[PDB]
Amino acid sequence: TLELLKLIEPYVAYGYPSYSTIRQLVYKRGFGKINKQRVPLSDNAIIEANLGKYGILSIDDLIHEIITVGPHFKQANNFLWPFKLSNPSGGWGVPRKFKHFIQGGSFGNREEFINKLVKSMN
Amino acid sequence: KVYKVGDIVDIKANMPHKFYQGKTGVVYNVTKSSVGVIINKMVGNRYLEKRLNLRVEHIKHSKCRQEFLERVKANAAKRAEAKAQGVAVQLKRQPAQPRESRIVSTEGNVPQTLAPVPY
Amino acid sequence: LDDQWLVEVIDPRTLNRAERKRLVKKNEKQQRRNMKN
Amino acid sequence: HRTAPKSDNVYLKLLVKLYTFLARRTDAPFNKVVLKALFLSKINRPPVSVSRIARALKQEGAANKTVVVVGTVTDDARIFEFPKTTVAALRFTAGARAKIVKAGGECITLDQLAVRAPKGQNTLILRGPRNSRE
RNA sequence: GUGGCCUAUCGAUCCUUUAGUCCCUCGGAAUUUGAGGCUAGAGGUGCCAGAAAAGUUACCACAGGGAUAACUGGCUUGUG
RNA sequence: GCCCUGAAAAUGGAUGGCGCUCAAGCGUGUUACCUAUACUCUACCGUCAGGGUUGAUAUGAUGCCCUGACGAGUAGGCAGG
RNA sequence: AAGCUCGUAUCAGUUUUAUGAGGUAAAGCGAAAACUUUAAAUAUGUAAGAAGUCCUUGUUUGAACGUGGACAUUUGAAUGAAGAGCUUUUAGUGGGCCAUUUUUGGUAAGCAGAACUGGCGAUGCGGGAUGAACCGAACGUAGAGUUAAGGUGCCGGAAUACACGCUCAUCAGACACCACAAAAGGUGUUAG
RNA sequence: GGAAUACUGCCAGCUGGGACUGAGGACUGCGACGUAAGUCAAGGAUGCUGGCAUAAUGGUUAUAUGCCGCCCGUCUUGAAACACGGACCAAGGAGUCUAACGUCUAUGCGAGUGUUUGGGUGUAAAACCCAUACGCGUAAUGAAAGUGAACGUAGGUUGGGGCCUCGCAAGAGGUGCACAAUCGACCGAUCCUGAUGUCUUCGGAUGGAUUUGAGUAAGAGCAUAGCUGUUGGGACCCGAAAG
Repeated sequence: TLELLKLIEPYVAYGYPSYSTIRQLVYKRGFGKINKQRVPLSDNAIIEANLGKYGILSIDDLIHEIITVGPHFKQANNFLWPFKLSNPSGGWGVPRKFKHFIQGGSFGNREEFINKLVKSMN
Repeated sequence: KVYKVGDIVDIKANMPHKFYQGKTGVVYNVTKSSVGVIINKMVGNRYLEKRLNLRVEHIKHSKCRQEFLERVKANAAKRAEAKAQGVAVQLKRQPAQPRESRIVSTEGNVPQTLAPVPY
Repeated sequence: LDDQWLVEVIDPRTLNRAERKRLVKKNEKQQRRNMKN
Repeated sequence: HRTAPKSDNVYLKLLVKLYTFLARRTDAPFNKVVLKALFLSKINRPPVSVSRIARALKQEGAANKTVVVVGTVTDDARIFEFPKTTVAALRFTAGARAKIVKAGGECITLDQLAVRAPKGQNTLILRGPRNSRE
């Protein structure tokens, strides 16, 4: 998957997510997938009845499987619906945006400031 | 050196009249001086069928499934060597994982600085 | 077309030599026709 | 995917109105087949002859079952000994009806069948040769 | 002892010819000449015929379509 | 690196205009601010899809209830009025 | 769509692994700059299994079609999704501009012919004072919030904000921009 | 030598100000604090108070103000515009009927099907009833004379929705419609082989080799109606130069 990112670099922003930002994302904008339909979690019964066949039975077990990349990672990931983020609340900085983060822009690999970006797009 | 119907062959020119020049096809015909090849070409979005006649030195054999057969052999080998025991075989190929933590030692290696002096 | 390696669709160069000699012999036949008449 | 019967036959509307309920609460695969067969057009619902029914009953071990045709049950004059079957269907020509009753069997309809074999036990489903037409 | 030798295209499905074990048909029925089929062969652009049977009209009538000429691309001036 | 010559006519005239010279000009850097039918959340209409439901006196069975995702349009095609 | 005929653990404008060809050379170094071995990804090709594999071993000791028998899921990389084909059958249309990427041929100059990717035509909305091709951008009806590209002296919503430098034009400059006039002239000014 | 603040980050830390929203309508769920009975900010807003009851809110309308909006229809894909039509009003004005074939859908009957050229009758161009014929179908193939579809349980294998048996359930087994692939059997035509008999040439027994047909191998058609496609008729309408 490194070469996928190297292909689509001019259109995305990526990096290494901490534990607290994963926790916030899953707790606030986390929607599961009961066969379809983008259902909101709001409970552990929905997680348990749909992923209990893999040992996951709580939203914290789900966060654990995510952050400590596990052997049920593909299933635990494709359980969640891609996150719908809003624009950042302070802006991006960067008068112009489509330049590599190294060159004073936004796209590319910022490698740790993805937390400072996602926590304001959350 | 006997090219027959069904074999799978490469192209190689040992001037530029036509440039397929290394696209792999399948033989359908053989004669004492030439060979027939087929080729799938992308015309819009589909693979349409082209036919070709090539000499002998301008052709060779392929080595495509060379690893496939050895790997299905070894898969069969460790499969039985696993049934013959108590095992966690996991006989699938994985991509290159990210390398893990280590410690480097500075005893014969004090880091020799350099600057863009250029030199 | 004799030495030209690949032809892009019977061996196709042998037909070419066949037509070559076809016209050659038609010429050399009409030669006798004109000599006789 | 055809869902609604395109006819105006009120009795066929009732037959569908019963079979949708059956196939919604029974989960016996026979009912879904019969429901899907009740939507087919008249050119996709060919007839089935008494002789094909007899040949079907002539296989081994299948001489005590009930045979079900969603189309019609025509007659045939090229057979002389007809078995003692029991045929449920949609329509019966006069010829086939008289031949079956003279043989000694019964003739019934799909709703009497729904009462008799609800899940569909001991039943056979036959379809007439479709593509024979142009 | 060298600075050359020769050349129309075209079909070849527009058709040349021939014979039959008891081959089949020819309108009411026979027989003999005759024709027509399908089964064989034997021939292939030599010998024909042509990619449409000629012009001119300024009174020239009807139905339609046409400009904008000096600005593609910063062009133009004094010395090949 | 900035600046001045490095040509080019003809009604009156154009960094869009006024105007601006430690700029309201040129290179660069740190921030705050303005604003699209774009992004997020919410309500209403419709379309599509997935579920539940004739059982009585309760009704519109082409019905009723629950949930989720979507909505540009010429030639042309289908459905309801 | 008319269409019901088959839904399979299969497909894909993607990556990875194996094998090819481009070989420029940066590899370096080859037994004497000739050698002939070698590093990454650079766009195209082929392949990566449950009608797939194993065992007795006929056909005239190698190879090809056999007989008969046996091995079901860590089932043979990643990522994403249950959606193509067969026949019946049918409405509209069928030869062109702009820009980008490579190749071929060019001349006073422009250029001419290719294949490929976007856009336009059928298309609104924000910005460039105005605009088919430029820059943003997933079009039902509304409320709140945040923003893209472009901007914050006045017209005009938004700092006559902060900080370091450079410039004086006898019609400066504030752009299609890294193009023609463009290579040179200047006792203008600055830094090397 | 001992500290501190800065900087980056984490808190399932505490506490203020402002703006928009209040969808849903008996109960059921997951929870929190409880000694417990019970309460709660936990599956969508309630409590207290005031004014007025009419042109006050709200609608329709005239104008003013701020910002926006190039004249309509048609015809050419580029200066994509230009070019052609439009003084205003009312009424008329353009994909219709028929004949022959075809796809699809509905209904009637079904190896059959079609009453209405005619006759009988009547409450009179209606409705009701009917005999004999004929079309299409139920059989093909050959240029034609002609010939004319069962070795078997109407066939062998490969899958194949469903059904029966065992199974706690997955699953296993048996049977298999329609349909598809392949090897067969039959019918016609072409090529051979050429008996029992013949009036001396008639006749074609038995067995083989390919190629071919919308062929057979327990029938599926006929009829009317509706939407439609092709062709002909003035054929969506007007507009012209002729013989």
